[PDB]
Amino acid sequence: YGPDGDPGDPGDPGPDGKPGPDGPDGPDGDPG
Amino acid sequence: YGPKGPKGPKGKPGPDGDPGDPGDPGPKGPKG
Amino acid sequence: YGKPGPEGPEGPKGKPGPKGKPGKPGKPGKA
Repeated sequence: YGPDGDPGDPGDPGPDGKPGPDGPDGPDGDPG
Repeated sequence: YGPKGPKGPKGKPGPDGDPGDPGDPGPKGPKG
Repeated sequence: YGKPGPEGPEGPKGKPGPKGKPGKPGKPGKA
C-alpha cells in the first residue's frame, strides 16, 4: 500500500533510418 | 510506511531515424 | 507494496540511415 514503483526504463532507440538518396550525377564527359 | 510498488513496464521504442546523407557525386562521363 | 511504476518514456529517435550510394556517371562527351 506504499508509494508507486519507479518509472519503467526508457524504450529502445528507434530503428535506423532508410539509406540516403543516390548522389548527384557525375559531371558531363569531355569532348573527344 | 509501505514498500514501493513494482518497477513499471519499459517504454515503447523510439521513432525511425532520418534517412541517410545523400551519396557522393558519380564519376565524370566518358571522354568523347 | 504500492502500485506499479508508470510506463517508461518512449525511446529516442533512431540514428540516421546509411549514406547514399554514389551517383550515376555523367553524360558521355561529344565525339
